Amino acid sequence: SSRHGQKGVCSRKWPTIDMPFSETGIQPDIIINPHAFPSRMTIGMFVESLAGKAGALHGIAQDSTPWIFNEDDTPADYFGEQLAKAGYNYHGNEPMYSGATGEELRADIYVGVVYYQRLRHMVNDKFQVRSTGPVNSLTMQPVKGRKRHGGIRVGEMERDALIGHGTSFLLQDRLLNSSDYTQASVCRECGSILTTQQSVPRIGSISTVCCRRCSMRFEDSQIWEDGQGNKFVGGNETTTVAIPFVLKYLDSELSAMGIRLRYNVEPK
Amino acid sequence: KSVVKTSLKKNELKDGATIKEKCPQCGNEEMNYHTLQLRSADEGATVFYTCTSCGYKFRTNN
Amino acid sequence: IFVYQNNITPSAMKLVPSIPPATIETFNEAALVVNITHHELVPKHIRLSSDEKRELLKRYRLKESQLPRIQRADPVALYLGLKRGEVVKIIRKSETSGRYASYRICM
Amino acid sequence: TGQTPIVKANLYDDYGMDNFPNGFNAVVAVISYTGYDMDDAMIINKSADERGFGYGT
Amino acid sequence: MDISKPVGSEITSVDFGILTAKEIRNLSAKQITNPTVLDNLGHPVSGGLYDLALGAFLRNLCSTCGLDEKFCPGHQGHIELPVPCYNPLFFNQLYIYLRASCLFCHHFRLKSVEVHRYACKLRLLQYGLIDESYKLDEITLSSTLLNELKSKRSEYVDMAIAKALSDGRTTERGSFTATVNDERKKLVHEFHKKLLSRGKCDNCGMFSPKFRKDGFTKIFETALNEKQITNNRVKGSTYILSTEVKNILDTVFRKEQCVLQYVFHSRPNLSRKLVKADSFFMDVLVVPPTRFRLPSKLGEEVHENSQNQLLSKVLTTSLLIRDLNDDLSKLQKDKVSLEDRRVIFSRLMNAFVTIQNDVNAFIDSTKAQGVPIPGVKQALEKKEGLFRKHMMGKRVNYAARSVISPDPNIETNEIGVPPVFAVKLTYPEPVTAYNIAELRQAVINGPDKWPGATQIQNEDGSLVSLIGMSVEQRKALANQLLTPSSNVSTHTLNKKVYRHIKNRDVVLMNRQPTLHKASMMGHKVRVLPNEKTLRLHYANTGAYNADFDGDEMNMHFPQNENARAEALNLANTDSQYLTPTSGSPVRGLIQDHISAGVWLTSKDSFFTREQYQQYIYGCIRPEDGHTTRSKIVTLPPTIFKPYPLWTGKQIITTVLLNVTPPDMPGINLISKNKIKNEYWGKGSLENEVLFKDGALLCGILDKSQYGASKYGIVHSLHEVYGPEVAAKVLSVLGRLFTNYITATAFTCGMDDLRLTAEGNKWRTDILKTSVDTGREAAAEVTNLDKDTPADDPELLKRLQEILRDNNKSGILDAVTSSKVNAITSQVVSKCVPDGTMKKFPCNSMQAMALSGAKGSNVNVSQIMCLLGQQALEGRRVPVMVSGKTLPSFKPYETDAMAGGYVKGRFYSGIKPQEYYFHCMAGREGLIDTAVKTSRSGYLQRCLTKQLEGVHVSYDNSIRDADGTLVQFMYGGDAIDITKESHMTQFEFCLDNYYALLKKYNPSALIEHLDVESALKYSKKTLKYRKKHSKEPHYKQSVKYDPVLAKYNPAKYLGSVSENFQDKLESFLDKNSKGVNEKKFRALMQLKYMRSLINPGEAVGIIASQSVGEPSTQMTLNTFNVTLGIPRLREIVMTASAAIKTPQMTLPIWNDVSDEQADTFCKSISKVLLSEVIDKVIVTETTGAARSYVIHMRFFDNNEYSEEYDVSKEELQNVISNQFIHLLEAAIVKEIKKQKRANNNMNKVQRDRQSAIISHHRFITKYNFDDESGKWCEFKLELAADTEKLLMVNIVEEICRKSIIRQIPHIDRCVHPEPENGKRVLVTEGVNFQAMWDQEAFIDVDGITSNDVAAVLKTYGVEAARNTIVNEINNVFSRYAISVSFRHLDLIADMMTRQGTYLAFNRQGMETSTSSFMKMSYETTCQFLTKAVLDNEREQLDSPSARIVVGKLNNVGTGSFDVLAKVPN
DNA sequence: CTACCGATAAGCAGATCTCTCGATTGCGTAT
DNA sequence: ATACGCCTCTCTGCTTATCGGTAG
RNA sequence: AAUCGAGAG
Ligand SMILES: [Mg+2]
Ligand SMILES: [Zn+2]
Ligand SMILES: [Zn+2]
Ligand SMILES: [Zn+2]
Ligand SMILES: [Zn+2]
Repeated sequence: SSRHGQKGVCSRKWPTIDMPFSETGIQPDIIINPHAFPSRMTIGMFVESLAGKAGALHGIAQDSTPWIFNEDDTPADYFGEQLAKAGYNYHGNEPMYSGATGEELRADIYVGVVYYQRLRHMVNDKFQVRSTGPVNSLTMQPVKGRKRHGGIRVGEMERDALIGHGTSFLLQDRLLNSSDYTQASVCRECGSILTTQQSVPRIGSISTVCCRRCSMRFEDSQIWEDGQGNKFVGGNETTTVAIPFVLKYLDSELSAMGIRLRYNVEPK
Repeated sequence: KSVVKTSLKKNELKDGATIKEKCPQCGNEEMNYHTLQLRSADEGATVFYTCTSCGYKFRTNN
Repeated sequence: IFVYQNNITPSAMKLVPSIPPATIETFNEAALVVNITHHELVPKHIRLSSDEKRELLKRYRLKESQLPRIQRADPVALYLGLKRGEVVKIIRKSETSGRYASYRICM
Repeated sequence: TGQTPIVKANLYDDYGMDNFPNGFNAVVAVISYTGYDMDDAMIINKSADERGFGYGT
Repeated sequence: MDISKPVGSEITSVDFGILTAKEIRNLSAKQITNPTVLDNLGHPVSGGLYDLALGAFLRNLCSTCGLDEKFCPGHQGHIELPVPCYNPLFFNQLYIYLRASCLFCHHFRLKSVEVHRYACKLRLLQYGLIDESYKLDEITLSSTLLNELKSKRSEYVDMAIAKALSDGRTTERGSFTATVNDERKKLVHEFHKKLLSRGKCDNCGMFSPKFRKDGFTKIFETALNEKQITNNRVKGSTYILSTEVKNILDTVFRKEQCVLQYVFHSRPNLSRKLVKADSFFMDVLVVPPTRFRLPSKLGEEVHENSQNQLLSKVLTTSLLIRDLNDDLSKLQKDKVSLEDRRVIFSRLMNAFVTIQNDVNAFIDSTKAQGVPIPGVKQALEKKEGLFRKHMMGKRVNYAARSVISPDPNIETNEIGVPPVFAVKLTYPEPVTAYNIAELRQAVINGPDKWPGATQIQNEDGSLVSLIGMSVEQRKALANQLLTPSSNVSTHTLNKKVYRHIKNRDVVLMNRQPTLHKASMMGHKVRVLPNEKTLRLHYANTGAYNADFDGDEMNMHFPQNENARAEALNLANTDSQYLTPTSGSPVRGLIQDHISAGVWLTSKDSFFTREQYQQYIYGCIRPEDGHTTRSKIVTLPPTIFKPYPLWTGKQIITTVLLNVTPPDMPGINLISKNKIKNEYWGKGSLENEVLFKDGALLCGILDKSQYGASKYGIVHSLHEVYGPEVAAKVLSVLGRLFTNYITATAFTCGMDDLRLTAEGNKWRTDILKTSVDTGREAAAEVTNLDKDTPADDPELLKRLQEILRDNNKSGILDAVTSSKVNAITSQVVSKCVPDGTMKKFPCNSMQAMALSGAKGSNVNVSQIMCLLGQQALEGRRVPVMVSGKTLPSFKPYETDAMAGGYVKGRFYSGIKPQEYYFHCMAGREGLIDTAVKTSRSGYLQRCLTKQLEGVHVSYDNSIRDADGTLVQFMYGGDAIDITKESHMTQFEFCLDNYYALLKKYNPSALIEHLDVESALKYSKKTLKYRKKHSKEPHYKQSVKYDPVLAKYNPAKYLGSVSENFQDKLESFLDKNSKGVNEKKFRALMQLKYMRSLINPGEAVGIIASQSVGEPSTQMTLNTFNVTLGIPRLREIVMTASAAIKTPQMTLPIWNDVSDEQADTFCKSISKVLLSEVIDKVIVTETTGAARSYVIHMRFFDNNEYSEEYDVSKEELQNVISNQFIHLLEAAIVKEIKKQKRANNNMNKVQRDRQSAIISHHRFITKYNFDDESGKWCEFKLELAADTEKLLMVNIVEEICRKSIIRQIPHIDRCVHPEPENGKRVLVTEGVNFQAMWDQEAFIDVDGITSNDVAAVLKTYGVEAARNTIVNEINNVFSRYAISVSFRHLDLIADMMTRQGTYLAFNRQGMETSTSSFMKMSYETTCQFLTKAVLDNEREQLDSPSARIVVGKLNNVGTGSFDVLAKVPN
């Protein structure tokens, strides 16, 4: 930034030979677009560049306290007389040539020296990229934070904009297929998500997914055991759907409220 | 009851601020204006262009 | 149709649904000096017969209740004597498309 | 590497700001030449950058 | 998600129920007993909260399933509450039911036949039979009579339901729509209101004790009084235990199951199961698994989880009660019962209260009595909850964020991807025979060299990483990258390689706040070699609302072919050229390219052969595909001798000729541009753009041609050659204007900001006229003589009064501001552009202000001519209490500069005072933007929550997600706004006829259509409409309807709008111009058929965005009637009946004169008694009657009668009747609080005084100026008992209260100037039935009013919808923001879909089939209890429910399914 | 006459875009 | 030293008290 | 993990 609120990120580091060069052989170290001024209206930067060029020529310094110049003693006239008395142009313009082709530019370029400050918002503290990595505890979703290797949030407004496109596979890919896609097991009979469990496999027999709500106690080949060895028979009518893990966590939080959700499986 | 002027008529108020913008409706030279910075401390300005003949309104940033 | 001048007692309102299969409707002489259909904001309301109502429902594959609903007590249904279940035809003079027709149901 | 401003207020010296320079004097061209600086961006000479222009730790 | 792991089963729907304590223990894996989370040795105890039963904890196998921590799902557990507790969710309903039940007969305190009527009506409403529910009340004719009545009711219900099931109007599973739900909810609400309003039972007639409510967990009762006991006798406070109330409610429900099975259901109970009262009581508590209760391990800050803390608290109370009830057991045998058994009983009761409150705080932290630990409800309630933070939006994988930096060397559809992202982001690519050429090379390249691959997924799901491998290993792996499988289990799968993001991939950019769908587009990837910022083209700035001053944009990389094809075709940036908000274009070059274009396309631009060929090749580059001819083609030079000289318009022409495809003509455009003709010389025509067969012949290419301008060249190229060609045109024009701006650069400097000597002379001469504008404005505002000196004492006195009074200050600050702004405009017009020493096109400041590249004539005038008056809000700069605007200015300064008129300019700097005022203004601007950022939206969220399902169906009717219809036609014409721009542009269509014909191709679009019947019917309808339509809308008859009603416009050519056809006929009539009119009409009709909105278009989302996103551009509220976001809150978010500023629009008959209209205004407007009294003189005289003589002075009759149309007799009647009674009421209220000119009567006045004395409590004297009507005096005599009264403040308050005359709800009728030539009166209140009296003045046919509730009351639903649309359109018009009327129409139809004035809030969405949408919206608890009480099964139709379950949406590409065609 | 209602007046519950850093997180009794 | 027990400035609606109108 | 402060758009 300059001392006139003319901030702007460094876009590209232009090669010196590609930079425009003046008749005196100097190539500016800063290029500022002329379109920054008409709306911002920082004429102080213009008059400062004028005075800085004049001061760097004469080897002097010029005070720029406000209100020393008035409607008669115009700073443009003052520093322009100073610029002319060193051979340069009264308006601060310099014939410059294009360093890309070589020909002279159409008009005289406006050059000068202005005081430039380097702000502290460097770009090495801003970029972040994540493909896979650490995930949250109960939701199995990306963590927060640039420094912890976390994903970024697709929020409510992003979801609303992704629906409005009619982009539905895209919306599912962002919200589900790449956030907390889980292929859980459901009870095709009792219609509950997390009431089921893996049967503890036995020597010879193969493990299978079995229900714990549609299973009746063996004391009250369709049997299976637990880790505690308390075997019992139960319905093997259990399936595999694709759901978010946050659905399972919400179903737990709903069990904590005494509220059950019955998910109906389309093929029975 | 007072002695000062209290009431301002609609007719007697000439909002002023005349500029020579081109009217998108009719083409009358006069088209009043007002600028109100929006959406940031750095975003561009918008001007409430308003004709004086047909009453057309135009709030165009650029 | 019965019209009354100023007020209605509860002892009269208690007989409106008391006499089937007929119907009695009540209006106030006041707040009637102006027809609510002549106001330019109110579209032309045309009561629909059942014959075209079933046709509309089969054309759009609709139940009765999935239509936009018109209140049984709003002045248009009061004006038209519209009963429950019989849909109505509305000719909305749209600013963009000119004229088009939409169908509410009284329910 | 900081520098004192060529153009400065009188109070710059009174408050002894030269003990803590804030910016560098640079030759700035008000030119539409690049196409890579339109809204607010700006172009920095690559050679100046290789010569320590605006360097910090 | 892996696309090689198909899923068979789906969640087709879900239902809400109660988890009974029996099934919990049935489904439990272990009971929790002791609050021993972790003992010594740092391990969990057996049977504790962190048991090995509830999952695998740390390095311990789960004791239930025997798996590791990472593969144990987490089994459910429970604890046993020894005493049932009130569930803090069902407590409201349980208390309401309890408070209306009879303890003796175990039936309700309501009439049992009434209970049967409600049960029958609810059984009906469980199906789609809402009409018969109201026809049931028609069933009217003790035990035998009531049995006959109830049997008739039941049989009518059953026969009607059987008929409905038979004839298809319902089914076995019922019909639950929004109207059905509304009727059912209303019935049940009044049913509970009926049950509660009971004094005595009706089955046994025995009074039951009332109850008192103190909060939660606690219910008491009160004893019966004597009268209740006597009736209870002749029939033949206290704590109540939880088991006792459970028994009460069990008996009540056992005896009323018949009605309760319909009260607690909305669908036919196909399971027939009973309704058990143990639902409301938590006999057994369920603990979440250890997986969901794990503790945070922050270094050694391994703190207990909050859920385990609350559960252990409940467990401690449980163990306390368990150990206490053993002590009571032995103490009971000792039989104390008065000294120690009662002590233990008190302890047990307090412990029961404690454990119930512990469950209460575990479930809800809100109700905790005595920072707070969050509960389960607080885990779901608000934005920080679970819906709005982990289902409505989630952190995602394969994304990246970075700062954007500009790049004009990418192709406007691409994004410059830094190589640092290009090595991380990957895409799963299954190998094939067409892949092992380059996937093999990527695997050889490895994880670092780009393009390369990081991971390889094997056939059996093994995931192999390339990160650590060596080159030999990578070579061997890529050698085995496609090998036949000896394992036949996965003989249907191929290996997937996680290749790096190459150039053919597509990406999804995003910039928060994502306020519209265009702010999330799809970009192709161009992988750049150097930097670490994403590179963006300039055309993507009006869409993202983005600058390049540190903005950062999110980048999402889709991982499946379906999302790839979505972002390439549906969300891609080429399709987003026009915003759906109004159809105006949103892409274009911005500033540097605009000024470069103005320079290149001027008459002074000439280029040699080398310059011409270099420009053309540099911007075209046929190796990438910009050219459509495989070889660059040029034009002959404009000048042949002396040497060849192409021009700039030939550069434009050659570019167009190379991008525009062959086998098609060029654009014939006739437009304008911002730069006038007077700025180019004399006789110039450079303002008129002109194209002709693809060649620019006139005019400069401006912002009007590339940018945000309709009907410019890029817009027309879009309309004629599709969107991709306009994409290429913007890209190539960006390259051309870039390579040209390096050759001949553009600058700006101090010479551009100067004037001439005579220009400065003109400026100073005009500004020397501004030495007296302020003083004259003051001299006329103070109604003084002109030429009065600025130091006049009278002027200073009046100016001080103006300073004291805010309204007079506003008058002064308006008049003076007007005069000084006139002076400013004179200066600006005189000195620009005739004063600048450098002129356009040389003057770059003026050039970019004229071209619209950046800046405005206001800014140019500020830099070069004048800064002008600074206005803070609507007035000038603040004035201090001393009359000083600043220390520098003397008190009451009649100087323009003192009041803020800055005559300086930014070229020559401003004085210190003007600098201070300018700082005031700038600070005001920053404060306004602070307010806007603080209070910005939530209007869009409230709209989009309810409109997110509305979409266009294959029947072309727009309708909610469940199926309910909103509109039969999107806007009444079903045309798309992103395609509606040039439909009415008949001149453009005619001129480009041949190209448009080649793009529409009726040859391949005429076999599948019908092109006879629609045209025939349209002709008949137009003939009938021509015959009529001189008649009023209420008099016309629909013999013929609109054409769009009958024929599907996408299938029947000629079935078009009723206004489009009329306008096309008027065009073809008023200009005949060689292509026959028949072919042009056929082309226009095929264009209309192709301009139709696709089925599946999210009209609801689009309308919500179109009403919300433009509303951020109006939330600045500078300058009575509510405007902007407050008005939209009233209309859309509240639907308040009480509008803040109600108003009425009352048309006047064209014969009633303006003076008579003002007389009508005076006769209608309210006038209070205060507004006619000058002063009131109260003369107290305590010498024992405290007399209170009052002498109220009136304005002169000739004044107040002429000002208010009030007569002396009317005033006297008001005084004698209303005011004195009001006064004495106030006096007696004050006393009650306090105990803690001539009278030469004419005997008519004497009778009047006697009447007043008799009718009034204190009056003793009274006399009115009957002859002159100037005063009124009366003595209000009192007694010495009473202490002092003000008797002046009392009179002032009563005088303000009392009203002389008033139409109800009207306080004023003001006659404004006509708007659009129509005479209208506007009154400040809405009371329709009162203006109908004055037919002779007001056209009551045209009386429309601001309020929507009033209009809905007195004019019906459709008038309410029309006034809704007009109101929500009036807000945007006053901010000059265009919103397509289709959007507002859809909003209005959604709002009034129930026949009422709904709103977009939580109260406005009570009636809705899907409960997930409301639960995710807000008040999750209230919407979840309401859902589980009604057992409301939702079918997963709204988008939000789809997200929550995780199913593919319905809108857009979810509108249909895809089936294969296996040919064997 | 008598419930029976009811127009006030009064109490109560919920919202008010994304991102990056650092600093700090409590105290009285009794063996 | 160390383990038990604990603390002054918004704004929509929905829902209820309270001391009196209101048909039969 | 909550707050506090600082900032970026
Ligand atoms: Mg920015
Ligand atoms: Zn089961
Ligand atoms: Zn005009
Ligand atoms: Zn387990
Ligand atoms: Zn009873």
